[PDB]
Amino acid sequence: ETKCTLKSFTVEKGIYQTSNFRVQPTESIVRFPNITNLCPFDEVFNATRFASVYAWNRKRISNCVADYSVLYNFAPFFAFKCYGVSPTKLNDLCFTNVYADSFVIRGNEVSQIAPGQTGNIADYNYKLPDDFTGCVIAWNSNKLDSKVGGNYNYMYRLFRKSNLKPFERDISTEIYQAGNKPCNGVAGFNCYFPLRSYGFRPTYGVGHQPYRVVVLSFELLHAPATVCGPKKSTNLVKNKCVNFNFNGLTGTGVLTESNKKFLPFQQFGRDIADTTDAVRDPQTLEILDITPCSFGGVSVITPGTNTSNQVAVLYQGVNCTEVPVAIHADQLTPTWRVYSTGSNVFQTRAGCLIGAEYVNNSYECDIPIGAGICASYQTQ
Amino acid sequence: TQSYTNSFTRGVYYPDKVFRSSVLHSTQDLFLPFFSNVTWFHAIHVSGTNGTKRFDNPVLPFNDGVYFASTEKSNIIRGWIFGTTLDSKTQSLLIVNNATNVVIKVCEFQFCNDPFLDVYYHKNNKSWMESEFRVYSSANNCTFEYVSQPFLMDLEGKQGNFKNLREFVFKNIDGYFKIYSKHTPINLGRDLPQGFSALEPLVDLPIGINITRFQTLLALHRSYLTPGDSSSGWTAGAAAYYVGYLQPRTFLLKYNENGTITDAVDCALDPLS
Amino acid sequence: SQSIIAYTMSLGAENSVAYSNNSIAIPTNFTISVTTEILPVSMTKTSVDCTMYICGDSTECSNLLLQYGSFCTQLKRALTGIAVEQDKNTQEVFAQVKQIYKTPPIKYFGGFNFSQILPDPSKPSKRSPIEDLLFNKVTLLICAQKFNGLTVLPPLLTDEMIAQYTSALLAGTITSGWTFGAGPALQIPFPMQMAYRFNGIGVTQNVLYENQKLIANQFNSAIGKIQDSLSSTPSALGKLQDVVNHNAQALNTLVKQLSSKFGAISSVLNDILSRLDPPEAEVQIDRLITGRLQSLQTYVTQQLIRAAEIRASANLAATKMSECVLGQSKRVDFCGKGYHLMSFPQSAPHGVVFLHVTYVPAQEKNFTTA
Amino acid sequence: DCTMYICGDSTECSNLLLQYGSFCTQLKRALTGIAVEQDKNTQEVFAQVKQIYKTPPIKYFGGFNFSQILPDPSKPSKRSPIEDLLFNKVTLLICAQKFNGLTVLPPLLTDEMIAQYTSALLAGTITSGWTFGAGPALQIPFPMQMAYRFNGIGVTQNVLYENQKLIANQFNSAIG
Amino acid sequence: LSRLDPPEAEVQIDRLITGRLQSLQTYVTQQLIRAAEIRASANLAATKM
Ligand SMILES: *[C@@H]1O[C@H](CO)[C@@H](O[C@@H]2O[C@H](CO)[C@@H](O)[C@H](O)[C@H]2NC(C)=O)[C@H](O)[C@H]1NC(C)=O
Ligand SMILES: *[C@@H]1O[C@H](CO)[C@@H](O[C@@H]2O[C@H](CO)[C@@H](O)[C@H](O)[C@H]2NC(C)=O)[C@H](O)[C@H]1NC(C)=O
Ligand SMILES: *[C@@H]1O[C@H](CO)[C@@H](O[C@@H]2O[C@H](CO)[C@@H](O)[C@H](O)[C@H]2NC(C)=O)[C@H](O)[C@H]1NC(C)=O
Ligand SMILES: *[C@@H]1O[C@H](CO)[C@@H](O[C@@H]2O[C@H](CO)[C@@H](O)[C@H](O)[C@H]2NC(C)=O)[C@H](O)[C@H]1NC(C)=O
Ligand SMILES: *[C@@H]1O[C@H](CO)[C@@H](O)[C@H](O)[C@H]1NC(C)=O
Ligand SMILES: *[C@@H]1O[C@H](CO)[C@@H](O)[C@H](O)[C@H]1NC(C)=O
Ligand SMILES: *[C@@H]1O[C@H](CO)[C@@H](O)[C@H](O)[C@H]1NC(C)=O
Ligand SMILES: *[C@@H]1O[C@H](CO)[C@@H](O)[C@H](O)[C@H]1NC(C)=O
Ligand SMILES: *[C@@H]1O[C@H](CO)[C@@H](O)[C@H](O)[C@H]1NC(C)=O
Ligand SMILES: *[C@@H]1O[C@H](CO)[C@@H](O)[C@H](O)[C@H]1NC(C)=O
Ligand SMILES: *[C@@H]1O[C@H](CO)[C@@H](O)[C@H](O)[C@H]1NC(C)=O
Ligand SMILES: *[C@@H]1O[C@H](CO)[C@@H](O)[C@H](O)[C@H]1NC(C)=O
Ligand SMILES: *[C@@H]1O[C@H](CO)[C@@H](O)[C@H](O)[C@H]1NC(C)=O
Repeated sequence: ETKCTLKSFTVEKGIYQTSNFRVQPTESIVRFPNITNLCPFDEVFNATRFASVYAWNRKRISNCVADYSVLYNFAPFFAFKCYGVSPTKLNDLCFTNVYADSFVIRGNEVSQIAPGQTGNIADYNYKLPDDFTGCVIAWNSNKLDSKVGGNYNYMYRLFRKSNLKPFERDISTEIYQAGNKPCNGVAGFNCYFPLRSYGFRPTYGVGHQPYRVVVLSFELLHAPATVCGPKKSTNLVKNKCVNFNFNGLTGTGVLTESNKKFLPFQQFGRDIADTTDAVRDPQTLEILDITPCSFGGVSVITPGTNTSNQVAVLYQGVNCTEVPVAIHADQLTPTWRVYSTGSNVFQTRAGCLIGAEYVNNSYECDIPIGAGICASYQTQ
Repeated sequence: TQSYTNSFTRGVYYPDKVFRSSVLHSTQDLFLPFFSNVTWFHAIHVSGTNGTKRFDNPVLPFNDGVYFASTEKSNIIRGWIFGTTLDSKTQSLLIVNNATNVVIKVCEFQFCNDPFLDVYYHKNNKSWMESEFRVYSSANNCTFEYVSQPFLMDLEGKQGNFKNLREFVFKNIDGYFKIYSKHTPINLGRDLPQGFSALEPLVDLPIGINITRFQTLLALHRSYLTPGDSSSGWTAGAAAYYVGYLQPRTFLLKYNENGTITDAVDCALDPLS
Repeated sequence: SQSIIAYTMSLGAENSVAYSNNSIAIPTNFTISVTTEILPVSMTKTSVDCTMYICGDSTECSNLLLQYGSFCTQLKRALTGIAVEQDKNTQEVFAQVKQIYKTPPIKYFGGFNFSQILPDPSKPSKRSPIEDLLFNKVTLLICAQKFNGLTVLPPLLTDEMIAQYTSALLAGTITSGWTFGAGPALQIPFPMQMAYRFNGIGVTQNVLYENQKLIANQFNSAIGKIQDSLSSTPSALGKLQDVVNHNAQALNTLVKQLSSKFGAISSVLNDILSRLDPPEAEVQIDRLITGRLQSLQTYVTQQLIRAAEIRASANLAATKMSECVLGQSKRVDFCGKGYHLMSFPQSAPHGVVFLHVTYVPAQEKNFTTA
Repeated sequence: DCTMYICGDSTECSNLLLQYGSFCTQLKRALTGIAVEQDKNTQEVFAQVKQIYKTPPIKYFGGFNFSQILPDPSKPSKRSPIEDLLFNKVTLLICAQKFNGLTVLPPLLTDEMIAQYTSALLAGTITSGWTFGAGPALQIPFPMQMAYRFNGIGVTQNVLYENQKLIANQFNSAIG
Repeated sequence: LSRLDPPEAEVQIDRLITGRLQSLQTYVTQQLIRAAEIRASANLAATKM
């Protein structure tokens, strides 16, 4: 390793730093909340009718376990575009309170459903902010909801004063003033109704074939999680390096019973540099401290390879007792373990020394380790 | 009754859900500016024998949240109402708690009746309630019922001299309505003591409506130690009912070892600050 | 009635002297005095891991990092020369003698009193009272927090070896005069050494052998005053405390820099890898990594500049120890304000404190000369 | 100032700059140590003595001529001819342009204070020899001060008093 | 700011800000080096005086 890091075939006398060593995780745990209630996406989907865009609906889903896999059993999705989240990994996250906006609208303008898009849908009839983190789903609805005589349940706002803000509803039923002539009357020239019906003829082609559309605005914030994916909880493990997944907070470290009195509304135990120092178990209200694994640097003490071919190893800043636990088959970044617990492991204020014999004499410093400790190549 | 005073060090609350210990952390949120002035509104009960009007529920513009304080022994105020119109044309919200539970109902109310006031108003013998629930007449198509635990049960007062300060801060932001509460037991000598006490969060509710005005619901059936004075402007008196507004300011908070916000300093008040 | 008042400075008290073409003022009395001086010698030894700091044990971030180039190789190389330099500086300032002299069992140096600076055997650590004051005065879970890849290495020479060097120098300079810097040490009584040192600055020996008692009393009083002068004044050790503050604040800013989005969705790698697919998370990782690289580069550059600044003072301290202590200096205003006699090199955390002994004329009288 | 330089008082640029990090705070703290260092340099070079000596009203220093370096009270600013020549030789809408956020701070010691230190040092060294650096000033006439200085470099005293006129003439010629 | 909408102009601002940051950083580094160089000569002048 020293030859590799020096990029040479001959190393001189001295102490060299090569790499670091880290203890590796042994097992994994998963703890998801205490809920078994299914969420009713079928209510949004298997609906007799959809409210039109001019007054968009809104349903809140929370406090229920959800599985989007059953969503695949309903219909082929025309677009199914998830903007801020990976669609595949939607079953591994826990959220606060997802939303839902359902409506039937012509399928030739589906591209207008995006943050900062153009057209009437994105300007005068609806809008999404530049902070959308969710998904959009659509599927063909021309055949199911149409009329040979002309379906007129979809008068949509098309005139208004200024572009409506995202996540705001306007249901002002008034005759827009479209000219100089005063619009005090019911109707007339320069007094136009902003709402226009649709010619939902079943014989029309794909030019104006309406689709059903659902918009999910996932709520992502540091708050108690209500809706969650379909996973199974396990048993927590203490005093052992585990890959904990507490409510979706992936990490690695050892867990201990914490000693800080959380408040009832308190959830995390964050500290400087955005590290979740302490966290409370979702199943039973118990709090725990997270401590990172044992990590350190390694250095190779060698005489000149011209003279001999023996080396010693120094682990910087780790107690000697933790090394045998760290010593296993492929357990550290220096996967080699030839020394393991070898020749007279000696503990020094600088670190843990392997491969050297302490002596009760004194000479000049040949190769310096530190804290008043030096090493040398001597017989007996 | 119109009066002004100074809020020394009131209006500090936990910005979010997280634990910290012995940390001087800076935040930039909506807080009550330090050493600001708060208007005083007082109940007026004059000539209880006759039916002279009182009208102690004036409109308040509700500019970006409200801080409210009171020092009532009994639940003289039983709740609040919030709405841009407070009528059936738009949506309204009501928060009232009776002896058992609380009720929060964002609903389309045709019209809200006046707070319960009796013509006799015999506070000498009016220490009981009877038929004091018929409010807002009827309801309409509406949702989001939150019949749950009430806010205040009681803070028992013994030997007198123990007025219980109750402080509530209400804020509506990005579709959520949040209420933080704190009940300080000791009144000491001054009406508004100069101390430090954080406001632990109480409730967050996802309503998402339009609000530009609110009104207070008092138990006008019985009222004592609520006289009236004709002072208007920068005057003094007594209100037992304090309201103040919130501002987007930057604060620095000092979390002790136990995790309690012991002290805080403003960043736009004084050049020393 | 206290307030804030603004004014122009005063450039010292005005004074004038009478210059006459036949007149001369000659002193008649002298005064010994002791002055202190403080010099930083070395700072802390640090080390950094590039991959651990930049990426939290994620493999994809590691692949991107190695794809950019060999930047952190040289960023790790640069921080390695600094530690060797600090060890060399501490080696150079103190280890001037290759012997370890020892003070005699009976300590009577012709009436003088050195017990305030000699080693103290009663204390568990063989320090000296002034050294104890200096150690206690400087104030060194927060340290454990700085383990995000950052590490601090221990000094090669612990405080005990520094104390032994200091004691050896101080024993040699009071037993053998200044001859232990040239060749083999030659023993000599103290009063004769002090007579030589007066003769060095143009005052004959027939002064010391009369005013021995007075000089000894003045010397003892001055050393006695030094301890209270050091303790009472608040910012006397203001130069040995700036080093630790600069180190701590640099490391604090470096570790706090991780809580910055740099225009990305999140500030934690795991959340990004959990929320997004590889081909879209690549741009987020790429945008996140560059800010951390710049922070690390800034840190190492400031460390280099500060190390050079410290090395200048280390060389100056080595020169002063060579000249003022191991001999007598004729240079004006180098080893104290006044005519220079002796020096004593006490130790102190991350530095060294010199005690200079001087000689100032006291009582004057003017005559007419030709 | 970081924000004024980077952003033309725009709000969005301010938001982006603040979300980048603590870079410009560190730059501001970096450009502050240098100013204090400059002030300490100027204080350390000149402020060696804590007294302000003055020359006697009559100026006859054993034949030497110091009028070229001593302060001239006739001039509006109490400088000396050499100082005036040096000050005039160095040449300092250019300044007005450099106000896009940049600022130049003023020196802590004005030029008059520097001149006063210079005159104090120059008068003290002429009048009291070199004894005003060790302790109290001790007056001594100039000819025996120069006798001491020759005795320093291995030339005995009986050279100066004999060659005083020639030495003074050479001194004046060189200083001219 | 005036000719373009926010969501498109943000990337332009990000491109415009980094060059100015780098210019400022280079300036302060050069000032630091020159300050050290001047301090050396200041110490020499103090010694000579
Ligand atoms: C000593 O005294 C003063 C100066 O200390 C000098 O006397 C003046 O000398 C100049 C030049 O020779 C004459 O122009 C003045 O007229 C002298 N003064 C007076 C009052 O006459 C000179 O250096 C010495 N003078 C004596 C008398 O010893
Ligand atoms: C030089 O100064 C010293 C200190 O002021 C003088 O020593 C003092 O002498 C008086 C009278 O003999 C004593 O009462 C004091 O106790 C002495 N002081 C100390 C500290 O011992 C000394 O006398 C002065 N020189 C001359 C020639 O008078
Ligand atoms: C040298 O000076 C020290 C410092 O004062 C002397 O130590 C003091 O000795 C006296 C009497 O023995 C004690 O009352 C003091 O408490 C000691 N000082 C301290 C700080 O403990 C010492 O005696 C002096 N030695 C000689 C030979 O004069
Ligand atoms: C000292 O030197 C100055 C500088 O030259 C002399 O001043 C000159 O005096 C002569 C005759 O009075 C004038 O012609 C010159 O113009 C003067 N120089 C200047 C710059 O004005 C001064 O006389 C000399 N004094 C002594 C005592 O030697
Ligand atoms: C819910 O909590 C109870 C105890 O509070 C526990 O016995 C039960 O196993 C939990 N349910 C799940 C699914 O973990
Ligand atoms: C190894 O050492 C021997 C003797 O010390 C010397 O003769 C030889 O040249 C060396 N070889 C190398 C490759 O340095
Ligand atoms: C290493 O751990 C053991 C376990 O108790 C402990 O006794 C020892 O003191 C530790 N090492 C050091 C240097 O403290
Ligand atoms: C070496 O010295 C140490 C000092 O404490 C002692 O503990 C140890 O027993 C000694 N070893 C031998 C072999 O004498
Ligand atoms: C605030 O109230 C005070 C009285 O407490 C009054 O003097 C002042 O005019 C009010 N308005 C301010 C400070 O703007
Ligand atoms: C308080 O209000 C709740 C909510 O409707 C009601 O169920 C309860 O009966 C009320 N208690 C009374 C009126 O005493
Ligand atoms: C409430 O409606 C009014 C009417 O235009 C509007 O100005 C205001 O912005 C609305 N409230 C909110 C929070 O947008
Ligand atoms: C923290 O709370 C405990 C709980 O009893 C208390 O004993 C302790 O005094 C508190 N700490 C401080 C600094 O008040
Ligand atoms: C000594 O100097 C003083 C002023 O410092 C002066 O008054 C006195 O006359 C001088 N001595 C003689 C003998 O002139």
